Amino acid sequence: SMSYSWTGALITPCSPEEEKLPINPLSNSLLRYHNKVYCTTSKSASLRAKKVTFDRMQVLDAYYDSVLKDIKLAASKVSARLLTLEEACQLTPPHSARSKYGFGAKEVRSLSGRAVNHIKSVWKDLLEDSQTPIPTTIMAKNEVFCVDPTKGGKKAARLIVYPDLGVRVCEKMALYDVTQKLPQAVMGASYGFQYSPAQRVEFLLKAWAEKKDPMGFSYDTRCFDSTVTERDIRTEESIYQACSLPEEARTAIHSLTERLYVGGPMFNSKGQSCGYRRCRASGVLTTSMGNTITCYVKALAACKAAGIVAPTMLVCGDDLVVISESQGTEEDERNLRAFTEAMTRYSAPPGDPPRPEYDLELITSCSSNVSVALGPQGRRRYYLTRDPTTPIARAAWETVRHSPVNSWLGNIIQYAPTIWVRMVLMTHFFSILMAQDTLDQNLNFEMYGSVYSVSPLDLPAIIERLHGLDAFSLHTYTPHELTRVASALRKLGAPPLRAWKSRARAVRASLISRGGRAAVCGRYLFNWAVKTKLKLTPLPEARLLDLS
Ligand SMILES: CC(C)N(C(=O)c1ccc(Cl)cc1Cl)c1cc(-c2ccccc2)sc1C(=O)O
Repeated sequence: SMSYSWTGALITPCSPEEEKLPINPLSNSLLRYHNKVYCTTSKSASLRAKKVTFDRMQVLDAYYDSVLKDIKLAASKVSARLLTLEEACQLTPPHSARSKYGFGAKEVRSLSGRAVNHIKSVWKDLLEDSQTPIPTTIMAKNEVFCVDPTKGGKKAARLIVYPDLGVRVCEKMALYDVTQKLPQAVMGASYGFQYSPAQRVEFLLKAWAEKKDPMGFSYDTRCFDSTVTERDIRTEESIYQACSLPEEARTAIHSLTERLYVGGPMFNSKGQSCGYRRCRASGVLTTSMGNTITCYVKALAACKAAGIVAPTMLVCGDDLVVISESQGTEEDERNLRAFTEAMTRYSAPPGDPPRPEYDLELITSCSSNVSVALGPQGRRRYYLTRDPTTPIARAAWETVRHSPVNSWLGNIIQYAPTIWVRMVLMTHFFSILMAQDTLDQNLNFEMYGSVYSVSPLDLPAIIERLHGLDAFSLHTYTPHELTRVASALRKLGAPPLRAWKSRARAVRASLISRGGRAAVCGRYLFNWAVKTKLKLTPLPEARLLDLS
């Protein structure tokens, strides 16, 4: 019932935390320098704790039972296997939090004796004990945002809850295969984490077009992880158990469910007993899959209870969008409140109350929205974009504080066709790379299921294969997109687009002078920066394929 119980001990940091940069070399233009970026820290952990701690009142109904029945039948169609200890170790990222048992990710990836033996006892313990809660560490996340004076004060840090490295590897052995198959099997096209930007755009355009009179809305659950109940989490296990699994996997899955997923004790970085959790833990293997399926079940049942007409939904964890047949504004709003009231009963109360949308460009899904622009031939071309405030705020931060994994590279790749990536991020970072003289250096970035390594000098080929040549010729963006980008730059205290356009010229010429791949990057990535455009032909793009 209560999402959390606290002892009073503080959520302590592990390393000295930095909340502001000494100098922001992106929010700078000769006579106008600013620094409105900030990073969340332990200091606001108590504030977040207060926010996520509340009573959950859950009451299900026939609409829910029905949808749950359908989902379990769909789940019975899946077969999954145990992952080999070796396979689970190999899936352990290079720097994931070390264990308190004398080893780190390095030792797990190389299968050192100490690590392997420890992992084996943890697995054996899971098979022998299905009751003893597994301890978790709770910590404040350090994430970068931009102050938004109008929308409110700085955001409190998100809280991360995760078990020891040894337990994490065992989770993969028992459930990794399931996480790669179950969501799509029960949700199909509605499973949002299966689409590339072009496919996501296509799904949305298609869903919108099939309605005679389309109406969409995004539903935002206030603190989704805190809203999922113990019942929800055991119900997730019953959905997992519907799959065809080896008895050994079933045992570990039940143990992991009763000892970890359903809840458990939390300790701060100092080892002090911090509290007890009775909701979703942010740092466990099943978080993404669990949230996605549970959000889908509740959302679909709510659609039925509210009488939403012909709903086509897209779900990304707790992020949900529903596009259906409009019944007129008056009726749509009535239907949306019924939907909300149903979601609430299912323990999925709304943060920002949902409102009907009748312009596709204004609907945000999985943090993005569809927009339109013209191709070199003058025809319309759709693409995925998003508010650039946070991506740029972080790009600025990662300019000073070099981090192992860059977010800017990821944003450039995922949003390559956007005007903000093209005029700002590409111009800025290629200028920085030439200044540091590290152009061909391979960098690591993330697309949330992996950490990739790529050389910026390979961006034109990567972008072509990912978004097509049109990514280098898009023009005539919408005023909504232009206004949003311009507003983000103001909030950030960064130079306006007209200034970046001037800068792009120099960056382009500098890249060309260097010849080679650098020249290709210049001619292709910045063809928008010169009045007399170069032609631009297909590249050796037909030589690669991505997973994420
Ligand atoms: C109207 C022309 C001059 N234009 C472009 O050619 C252009 C297209 C794509 C990219 Cl990535 C960059 C540029 Cl400069 C455009 C200039 C714009 C602009 C420039 C400075 C401030 C605000 C908007 S918006 C815009 C467009 O085609 O949509």
